[PDB]
Amino acid sequence: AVKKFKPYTPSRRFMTVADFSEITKTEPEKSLVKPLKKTGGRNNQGRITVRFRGGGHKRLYRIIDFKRWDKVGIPAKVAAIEYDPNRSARIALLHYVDGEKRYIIAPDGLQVGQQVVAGPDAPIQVGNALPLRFIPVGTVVHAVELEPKKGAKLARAAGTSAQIQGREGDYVILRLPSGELRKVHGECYATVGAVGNADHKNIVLGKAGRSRWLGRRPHVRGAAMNPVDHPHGGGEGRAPRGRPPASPWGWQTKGLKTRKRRKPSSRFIIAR
Amino acid sequence: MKRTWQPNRRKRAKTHGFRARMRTPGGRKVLKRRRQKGRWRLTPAVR
RNA sequence: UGGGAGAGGGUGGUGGAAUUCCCGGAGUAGCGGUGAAAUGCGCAGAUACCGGGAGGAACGCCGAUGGCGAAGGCAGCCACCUGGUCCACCCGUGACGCUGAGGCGCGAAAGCGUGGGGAGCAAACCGGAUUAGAUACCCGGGUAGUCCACGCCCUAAACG
RNA sequence: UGGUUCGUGGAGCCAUGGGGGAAUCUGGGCGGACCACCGCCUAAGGCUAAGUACUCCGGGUGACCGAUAGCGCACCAGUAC
RNA sequence: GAGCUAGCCCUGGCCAGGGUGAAGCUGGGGUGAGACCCAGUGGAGGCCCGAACCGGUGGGGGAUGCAAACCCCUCGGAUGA
RNA sequence: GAAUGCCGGCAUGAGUAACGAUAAAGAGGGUGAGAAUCCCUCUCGCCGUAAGCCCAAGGGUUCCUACGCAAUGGUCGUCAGCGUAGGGUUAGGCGGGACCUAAGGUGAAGCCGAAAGGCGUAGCCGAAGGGCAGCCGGUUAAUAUUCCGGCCCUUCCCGCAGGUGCGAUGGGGGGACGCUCUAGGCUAGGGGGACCGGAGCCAUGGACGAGCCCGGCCAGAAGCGCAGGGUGGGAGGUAGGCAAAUCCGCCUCCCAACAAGCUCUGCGUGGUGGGGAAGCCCGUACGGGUGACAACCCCCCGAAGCCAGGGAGCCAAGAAAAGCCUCUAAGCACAACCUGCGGGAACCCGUACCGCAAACCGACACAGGUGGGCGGGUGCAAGAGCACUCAGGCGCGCGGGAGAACCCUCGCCAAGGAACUCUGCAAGUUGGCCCCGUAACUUCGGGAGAAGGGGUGCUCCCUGGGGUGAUGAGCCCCGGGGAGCCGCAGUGAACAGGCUCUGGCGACUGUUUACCAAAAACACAGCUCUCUGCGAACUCGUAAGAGGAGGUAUAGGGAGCGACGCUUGCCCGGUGCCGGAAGGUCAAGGGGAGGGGUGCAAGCCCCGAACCGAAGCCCCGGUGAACGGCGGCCGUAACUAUAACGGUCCUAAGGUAGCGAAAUUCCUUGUCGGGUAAGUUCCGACCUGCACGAAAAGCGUAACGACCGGAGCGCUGUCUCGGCGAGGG
Ligand SMILES: [Mg+2]
Ligand SMILES: [Mg+2]
Ligand SMILES: [Mg+2]
Ligand SMILES: [Mg+2]
Ligand SMILES: [Mg+2]
Ligand SMILES: [Mg+2]
Ligand SMILES: [Mg+2]
Ligand SMILES: [Mg+2]
Ligand SMILES: [Mg+2]
Ligand SMILES: [Mg+2]
Ligand SMILES: [Mg+2]
Ligand SMILES: [Mg+2]
Ligand SMILES: [Mg+2]
Ligand SMILES: [Mg+2]
Ligand SMILES: [Mg+2]
Ligand SMILES: [Mg+2]
Ligand SMILES: [Mg+2]
Ligand SMILES: [Mg+2]
Ligand SMILES: [Mg+2]
Ligand SMILES: [Mg+2]
Ligand SMILES: [Mg+2]
Ligand SMILES: [Mg+2]
Ligand SMILES: [Mg+2]
Ligand SMILES: [Mg+2]
Ligand SMILES: [Mg+2]
Ligand SMILES: [Mg+2]
Ligand SMILES: [Mg+2]
Ligand SMILES: [Mg+2]
Ligand SMILES: [Mg+2]
Ligand SMILES: [Mg+2]
Ligand SMILES: [Mg+2]
Ligand SMILES: [Mg+2]
Ligand SMILES: [Mg+2]
Ligand SMILES: [Mg+2]
Ligand SMILES: [Mg+2]
Ligand SMILES: [Mg+2]
Ligand SMILES: [Mg+2]
Ligand SMILES: [Mg+2]
Ligand SMILES: [Mg+2]
Ligand SMILES: [Mg+2]
Ligand SMILES: [Mg+2]
Ligand SMILES: [Mg+2]
Ligand SMILES: [Mg+2]
Ligand SMILES: [Mg+2]
Ligand SMILES: [Mg+2]
Ligand SMILES: [Mg+2]
Ligand SMILES: [Mg+2]
Ligand SMILES: [Mg+2]
Ligand SMILES: [Mg+2]
Ligand SMILES: [Mg+2]
Ligand SMILES: [Mg+2]
Ligand SMILES: [Mg+2]
Ligand SMILES: [Mg+2]
Ligand SMILES: [Mg+2]
Ligand SMILES: [Mg+2]
Ligand SMILES: [Mg+2]
Ligand SMILES: [Mg+2]
Ligand SMILES: [Mg+2]
Ligand SMILES: [Mg+2]
Ligand SMILES: [Mg+2]
Ligand SMILES: [Mg+2]
Ligand SMILES: [Mg+2]
Ligand SMILES: [Mg+2]
Ligand SMILES: [Mg+2]
Ligand SMILES: [Mg+2]
Ligand SMILES: [Mg+2]
Ligand SMILES: [Mg+2]
Ligand SMILES: [Mg+2]
Ligand SMILES: [Mg+2]
Ligand SMILES: [Mg+2]
Ligand SMILES: [Mg+2]
Ligand SMILES: [Mg+2]
Ligand SMILES: [Mg+2]
Ligand SMILES: [Mg+2]
Ligand SMILES: [Mg+2]
Ligand SMILES: [Mg+2]
Ligand SMILES: [Mg+2]
Ligand SMILES: [Mg+2]
Ligand SMILES: [Mg+2]
Ligand SMILES: [Mg+2]
Ligand SMILES: [Mg+2]
Ligand SMILES: [Mg+2]
Ligand SMILES: [Mg+2]
Ligand SMILES: [Mg+2]
Ligand SMILES: [Mg+2]
Ligand SMILES: [Mg+2]
Ligand SMILES: [Mg+2]
Ligand SMILES: [Mg+2]
Ligand SMILES: [Mg+2]
Ligand SMILES: [Mg+2]
Ligand SMILES: [Mg+2]
Ligand SMILES: [Mg+2]
Ligand SMILES: [Mg+2]
Ligand SMILES: [Mg+2]
Ligand SMILES: [Mg+2]
Ligand SMILES: [Mg+2]
Ligand SMILES: [Mg+2]
Ligand SMILES: [Mg+2]
Ligand SMILES: [Mg+2]
Ligand SMILES: [Mg+2]
Ligand SMILES: [Mg+2]
Ligand SMILES: [Mg+2]
Ligand SMILES: [Mg+2]
Ligand SMILES: [Mg+2]
Ligand SMILES: [Mg+2]
Ligand SMILES: [Mg+2]
Ligand SMILES: [Mg+2]
Ligand SMILES: [Mg+2]
Ligand SMILES: [Mg+2]
Ligand SMILES: [Mg+2]
Ligand SMILES: [Mg+2]
Ligand SMILES: [Mg+2]
Ligand SMILES: [Mg+2]
Ligand SMILES: [Mg+2]
Ligand SMILES: [Mg+2]
Ligand SMILES: [Mg+2]
Ligand SMILES: [Mg+2]
Ligand SMILES: [Mg+2]
Ligand SMILES: [Mg+2]
Ligand SMILES: [Mg+2]
Ligand SMILES: [Mg+2]
Ligand SMILES: [Mg+2]
Ligand SMILES: [Mg+2]
Ligand SMILES: [Mg+2]
Ligand SMILES: [Mg+2]
Ligand SMILES: [Mg+2]
Ligand SMILES: [Mg+2]
Ligand SMILES: [Mg+2]
Ligand SMILES: [Mg+2]
Ligand SMILES: [Mg+2]
Ligand SMILES: [Mg+2]
Ligand SMILES: [Mg+2]
Ligand SMILES: [Mg+2]
Ligand SMILES: [Mg+2]
Ligand SMILES: [Mg+2]
Ligand SMILES: [Mg+2]
Ligand SMILES: [Mg+2]
Ligand SMILES: [Mg+2]
Ligand SMILES: [Mg+2]
Ligand SMILES: [Mg+2]
Ligand SMILES: [Mg+2]
Ligand SMILES: [Mg+2]
Ligand SMILES: [Mg+2]
Ligand SMILES: [Mg+2]
Ligand SMILES: [Mg+2]
Ligand SMILES: [Mg+2]
Ligand SMILES: [Mg+2]
Ligand SMILES: [Mg+2]
Ligand SMILES: [Mg+2]
Ligand SMILES: [Mg+2]
Ligand SMILES: [Mg+2]
Ligand SMILES: [Mg+2]
Ligand SMILES: [Mg+2]
Ligand SMILES: [Mg+2]
Ligand SMILES: [Mg+2]
Ligand SMILES: [Mg+2]
Ligand SMILES: [Mg+2]
Ligand SMILES: [Mg+2]
Ligand SMILES: [Mg+2]
Ligand SMILES: [Mg+2]
Ligand SMILES: [Mg+2]
Ligand SMILES: [Mg+2]
Ligand SMILES: [Mg+2]
Ligand SMILES: [Mg+2]
Ligand SMILES: [Mg+2]
Ligand SMILES: [Mg+2]
Ligand SMILES: [Mg+2]
Ligand SMILES: [Mg+2]
Repeated sequence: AVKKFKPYTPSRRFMTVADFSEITKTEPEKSLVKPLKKTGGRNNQGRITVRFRGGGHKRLYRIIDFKRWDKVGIPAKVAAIEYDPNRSARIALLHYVDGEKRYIIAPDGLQVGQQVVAGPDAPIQVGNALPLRFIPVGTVVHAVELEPKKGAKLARAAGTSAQIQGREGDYVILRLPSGELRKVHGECYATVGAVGNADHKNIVLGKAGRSRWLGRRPHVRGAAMNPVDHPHGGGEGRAPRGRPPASPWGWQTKGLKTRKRRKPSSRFIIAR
Repeated sequence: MKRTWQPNRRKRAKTHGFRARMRTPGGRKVLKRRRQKGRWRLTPAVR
């Protein structure tokens, strides 16, 4: 588990850093994989789109294999559990017996020396990716595609887990971590096991420093602004917003459902 | 105190240069006003 | 040494009845509740009937005035790990025993921290009924809590 | 919807963006909603000088000015600054 | 017009010298094993003092000034947002 | 004749303010028609982590020399950064380009846009990032890593010489990277020397002495030597590195497990080459000669610099591409490629001068601003601080007198110390190191330098440790103990906190109104709500497209609160939001009952009522860490008083906990107490809260604050109450 700090100075009594003992003695990464420079940015054509994003430590993107069907029936042995700064989830190295090296999301329980196989075969135990038409109902799973041959798009964050609740013909329903029961295809691949490193919620940033180091710039409260920029802004001392809580563009931000109701993907959705 | 004009030949030539004015249609019309009124220096002499 | 009993404890897995919610079929003028009613649910089709899905908590008969542990307590079943206890043999050790201020460990329920989980029950809370009044006993709801992992509380009709 | 004096007005005519969607002279358009009679043209392809507007340039003239005027400049001026 | 100024991206550079002594580790005490408690090493921090540097707190001067924001004493930060 | 009118000229203020940092001047001798200001010499003062040297920007003749002083210089001027004229900037090795790529830009393919034009993987451009071959001296008035001298290197092109399957924009290795802290060995720099070489000098009382003063180096191929970095080697199989592959990757057996070896750097050494002071003599504004056959030796300190891609720890997880090596394919194996030796070729641009400043930006020779490198010695514990001073460079381009008021800056003061005053505003006290020594409280770190005290110089003696020389001398660090001396004073000068109690507000470090507001404002970790199933929600754009994000519910957006401890009650009637295939209202459209206008007629053209018509609104529910609100009157208890109690009206409901004359209380200096002698401020309470109140959060809260308020001790020209003295005007 995580380690806290003694309050030798302030902002340390609360600051808690994660446990780096599960990481194998592989602190520097592996090249021929990750040769991509992370395009550090905050705007599209200059104008800011996502506000309060900037600063942050320089990182290098580690290319992750989400197409596990490129090597069906080909086993691979892990030899390194590494840390990825682009993700909350840790990663693992895949030394295929074929010779290829590839990074995979490291679920919990995946230890060194254990080998991983992919395809419609490869029995049920961690790492082994199978299509949803062959995974048993009532199991823990992650890295799920929603559409076939498009890549893993579901449950990639730390500690998340998806569970199969039933079956509908060639489709398989899923219990997502948000509680939604989505009807996805059966041929969509999915990696069994829970993503692990569930203690990412348990960390406490301590000060403003780690927010700036992660790249999150200060979030200005809307009431401190003025009426030309924000609706809440203005008035005298501490305006009690005087109108329904809206966003800087005029839309309400408390209880307004924003998904499209004429969406064609709404017929594969059941729950919240 | 640090004033407004901190010279730089690089910035001056990439900003008010002839090759920078010939690209934009607004800058191309800039040179039409200077030629028809007869300017001796269409663009700022940068060295 | 050789056997035995047992809800002894911890972990993992697993089963069925029932409640609640949802989907579908079919069906109509009520359901519910109490000493009596009313709040409430019900033509926007409920209660009751059937089929399927989901989820959690507890384990019906055996089940007992029974059992086990030092105590608090412990009940579907399986498997692993490990306590404690009894009987036959007279074999070994040769008094190695008893109690225990302090310390240390355990310690029901309620409560607190982090996160999950939440069907039913249910403090606070809303409403109805009762009464002269009713911050209640009765009724329709309903959050924390009841469960789980770790940490903390360390009290009691902890009672033979 | 635009254009025409036409601002929805009885709103035609001339172009159209959207929907439906014919015919080849006894076929179509128009004559200010519409119908009949009577008349005028024959649309959905295109070309065309002349007469018309303008003055960077040249010439001519002036009940136009004469260095604070007249073009910003009679003078190395769109310069110095 | 972002050569001032605000933010961000890419790439480089700078922060003297003193203190404080976290976690870890070694040895010892301790328990059935731990938790834990002493030294010794260790060198953590939007840590302390304080120059370059970045600011601009209090006062005085300045007021057709040296200055269309200045000068003297004092002051804040100074391995970090 | 007027428009704070327009253009030009000249007055007034007026011979007034100023003459641009208080770093400082004086004398003698020259030139000159004219010297405070130019030249030379002597004395004096200033900076010296610069006010001295070297780069990069920017400036673009300012550089050097000759002749000049009408204008520029805040005065003068024989001078100049000024005028006239001439001269001066030499590169294969420095920097940049015929090398590479990042942000970004451009853009073939392709997409979009009324036009202009916009996005756009590949390609290209794009640099103090990578890659690459030169060090030391001498010459000119002005240039030099550029010319000369010595020594050493790099590309190509052509030949013989020896080897090999050579072989590309393609594959792979490598290039290749953070922050903090540091080890080993060297270098730069520096200190000392009884050692070496020097012209000289004994001054004023003493000193011919291990006396004073100056100087005792630089570069340098190959081998060497020392320190350090990078690296395992074979033998098979192989489906992967978008063709092939012996290269790479993956699996197995063997020997290494070493840095042995192979490479690559640094440093020392090295054939040879160069410099060479102080003092005196000369004449330059500046150089020369000599001292010179100059010596060029030994200790010590020693880095932030080198070996460089070193090591350890930590989380925030630390560029790309080419040069280089290897692999192979088309092709070619008379080619081509590698090593080695000759000969030849090596282009374009800059080099001058300023460069914390009189040449850059500020209209000025403007006290402002400007990135990197060297930045010496001594003492103060240290240090880039502070005081002085080497090398170097300056006295800031108006001066001479005088010694009023008044102003700035500075020093001192009797007696009293806050009485001055909005306020100790300002000023003053304390101040560095070492040793005792410390409180309430608390989040167990803190508060802490708490507060408050003692030692601090010099001489002599004894004595302990390290480090470098060998287990010793010397040299350099820290000590410990005992005697003694002087002054009022021993961080003797400079730099170097005044402290304590409590309250308000904000947890804290931070941030902001460039140029009056640095705060209780903003931000912050943390908590809650809500949206968002990925072509996500949201933002920018007409679109393409891009952000989000090459993220995927422990993730992302919005809103509010703003650490932490305890908590956030009632009202869903109104508004917003959420959920409701019922019902009412509801436009275009379908629909045509019927009616109309014309014609002789079929026909043509209009209206056109019931009926079916979505969203929305109405209606039904839920929702307040959503918008918001959270009463009044009358009567009652055995001294009075008050109301635990009861009754009544109205709203959807009728403030709970906690606080309270408050940053909120008008009356109000409410009232009691504490402080003072005297207290509209302050603190602790009572509650009658005009007009606190639970996330526009409520109540507390250790620490922190250039925030605000109150009190006290030490201390002072702040004041009674002023006086004097210096410097600049
Ligand atoms: Mg590569
Ligand atoms: Mg772009
Ligand atoms: Mg652009
Ligand atoms: Mg505001
Ligand atoms: Mg607005
Ligand atoms: Mg207000
Ligand atoms: Mg408002
Ligand atoms: Mg209001
Ligand atoms: Mg939903
Ligand atoms: Mg059923
Ligand atoms: Mg047993
Ligand atoms: Mg309990
Ligand atoms: Mg709990
Ligand atoms: Mg809590
Ligand atoms: Mg009830
Ligand atoms: Mg109930
Ligand atoms: Mg208990
Ligand atoms: Mg007891
Ligand atoms: Mg019109
Ligand atoms: Mg019209
Ligand atoms: Mg049409
Ligand atoms: Mg007609
Ligand atoms: Mg007509
Ligand atoms: Mg036709
Ligand atoms: Mg035509
Ligand atoms: Mg024509
Ligand atoms: Mg014509
Ligand atoms: Mg004129
Ligand atoms: Mg005249
Ligand atoms: Mg800028
Ligand atoms: Mg420096
Ligand atoms: Mg310790
Ligand atoms: Mg600090
Ligand atoms: Mg100031
Ligand atoms: Mg200010
Ligand atoms: Mg002032
Ligand atoms: Mg002081
Ligand atoms: Mg301070
Ligand atoms: Mg400081
Ligand atoms: Mg008049
Ligand atoms: Mg006049
Ligand atoms: Mg005038
Ligand atoms: Mg006059
Ligand atoms: Mg006068
Ligand atoms: Mg006067
Ligand atoms: Mg004067
Ligand atoms: Mg002057
Ligand atoms: Mg002066
Ligand atoms: Mg003289
Ligand atoms: Mg003469
Ligand atoms: Mg001095
Ligand atoms: Mg010095
Ligand atoms: Mg230049
Ligand atoms: Mg200039
Ligand atoms: Mg000139
Ligand atoms: Mg000169
Ligand atoms: Mg002159
Ligand atoms: Mg003059
Ligand atoms: Mg001047
Ligand atoms: Mg000249
Ligand atoms: Mg070439
Ligand atoms: Mg190029
Ligand atoms: Mg390129
Ligand atoms: Mg690019
Ligand atoms: Mg383009
Ligand atoms: Mg473009
Ligand atoms: Mg591009
Ligand atoms: Mg470079
Ligand atoms: Mg070079
Ligand atoms: Mg060389
Ligand atoms: Mg020179
Ligand atoms: Mg051969
Ligand atoms: Mg080859
Ligand atoms: Mg080649
Ligand atoms: Mg390559
Ligand atoms: Mg050393
Ligand atoms: Mg040397
Ligand atoms: Mg030396
Ligand atoms: Mg000497
Ligand atoms: Mg001699
Ligand atoms: Mg004598
Ligand atoms: Mg020496
Ligand atoms: Mg092999
Ligand atoms: Mg291949
Ligand atoms: Mg092979
Ligand atoms: Mg050497
Ligand atoms: Mg040598
Ligand atoms: Mg000499
Ligand atoms: Mg000279
Ligand atoms: Mg440095
Ligand atoms: Mg290095
Ligand atoms: Mg390393
Ligand atoms: Mg290239
Ligand atoms: Mg061939
Ligand atoms: Mg050429
Ligand atoms: Mg030069
Ligand atoms: Mg030069
Ligand atoms: Mg300066
Ligand atoms: Mg100015
Ligand atoms: Mg001057
Ligand atoms: Mg200046
Ligand atoms: Mg200037
Ligand atoms: Mg500077
Ligand atoms: Mg400098
Ligand atoms: Mg130094
Ligand atoms: Mg020094
Ligand atoms: Mg020293
Ligand atoms: Mg000084
Ligand atoms: Mg004094
Ligand atoms: Mg006095
Ligand atoms: Mg006195
Ligand atoms: Mg006193
Ligand atoms: Mg007073
Ligand atoms: Mg007075
Ligand atoms: Mg008074
Ligand atoms: Mg005060
Ligand atoms: Mg003061
Ligand atoms: Mg003093
Ligand atoms: Mg006390
Ligand atoms: Mg401590
Ligand atoms: Mg205190
Ligand atoms: Mg003290
Ligand atoms: Mg003493
Ligand atoms: Mg003495
Ligand atoms: Mg020694
Ligand atoms: Mg004394
Ligand atoms: Mg001072
Ligand atoms: Mg201090
Ligand atoms: Mg305070
Ligand atoms: Mg208080
Ligand atoms: Mg604050
Ligand atoms: Mg700090
Ligand atoms: Mg501080
Ligand atoms: Mg500021
Ligand atoms: Mg301001
Ligand atoms: Mg401005
Ligand atoms: Mg302003
Ligand atoms: Mg401040
Ligand atoms: Mg996207
Ligand atoms: Mg939009
Ligand atoms: Mg969120
Ligand atoms: Mg706030
Ligand atoms: Mg607050
Ligand atoms: Mg509330
Ligand atoms: Mg409502
Ligand atoms: Mg309602
Ligand atoms: Mg409504
Ligand atoms: Mg209709
Ligand atoms: Mg008729
Ligand atoms: Mg409707
Ligand atoms: Mg009475
Ligand atoms: Mg009452
Ligand atoms: Mg109350
Ligand atoms: Mg009160
Ligand atoms: Mg009083
Ligand atoms: Mg007062
Ligand atoms: Mg008070
Ligand atoms: Mg009250
Ligand atoms: Mg109130
Ligand atoms: Mg309030
Ligand atoms: Mg509120
Ligand atoms: Mg308080
Ligand atoms: Mg407080
Ligand atoms: Mg602060
Ligand atoms: Mg402050
Ligand atoms: Mg005075
Ligand atoms: Mg006086
Ligand atoms: Mg005076």
